[PDB]
Amino acid sequence: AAQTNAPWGLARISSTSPGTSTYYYDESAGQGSCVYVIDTGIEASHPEFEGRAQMVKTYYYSSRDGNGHGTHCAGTVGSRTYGVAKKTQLFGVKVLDDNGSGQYSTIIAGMDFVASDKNNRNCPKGVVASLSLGGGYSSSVNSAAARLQSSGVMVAVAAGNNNADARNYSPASEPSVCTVGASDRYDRRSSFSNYGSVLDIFGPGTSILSTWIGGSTRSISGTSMATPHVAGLAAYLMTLGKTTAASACRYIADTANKGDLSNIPFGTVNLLAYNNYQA
Repeated sequence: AAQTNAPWGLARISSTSPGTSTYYYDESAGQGSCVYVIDTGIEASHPEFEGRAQMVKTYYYSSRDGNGHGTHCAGTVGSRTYGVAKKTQLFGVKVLDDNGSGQYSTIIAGMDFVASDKNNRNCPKGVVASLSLGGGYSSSVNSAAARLQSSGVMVAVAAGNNNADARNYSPASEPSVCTVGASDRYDRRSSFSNYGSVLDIFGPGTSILSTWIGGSTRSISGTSMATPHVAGLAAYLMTLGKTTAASACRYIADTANKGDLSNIPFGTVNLLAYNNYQA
């Protein structure tokens, strides 16, 4: 399949080179897989989700995304126009309030929910969790992320938007999960993107167009935007039978675009997510 005039992020993950605008992907498109978007909620009624997104859990008075951040991340995972896995199933776990904030304890409960809720969902191709959140270092948030990874879910978390080493941030510093940094359309590390030895992969992070609340769209930046690229990429790759939940992050790194990014600090992987699709 070929999506012309796609967002630059989608075209980048299917390209050996930057500066293209067509997204190529196997038409399976993550069908039969699931991606949990653990964020502010998803506006599931957005026409871009085609009835494939739904709220499965909230810890607040409403499961509605009064923010837009979670809708934007879910749209990058699997919206028909802005998603990587355009046929995946999107499950919303609202752990962040409408201001984008949330207690670590609520975030931890949401991660343990997904580790159990996947046994209530039909995901024959496997389960992914996209965590476009993060804060200061916490061994309890990291361990919660390690449990979600251990339970059979491919966990992708943002490196952080502090332009520092991601070792001081959770769940970014959890080694067992996929810690995703951010890059821009010119194959530069995003100026805000965290780095370090804990980073596993880079995805498109700067000026990412995706869905927004109110049935709209907008372009925002963040490692919170690159994580749904890798999360949707994982789901796309598990549907194709190319990898599993336990080996997806390692697989994405093995098959990634190597040494194409600039301003990657010494000691950080120079790897860009790449779907390796040959049309």
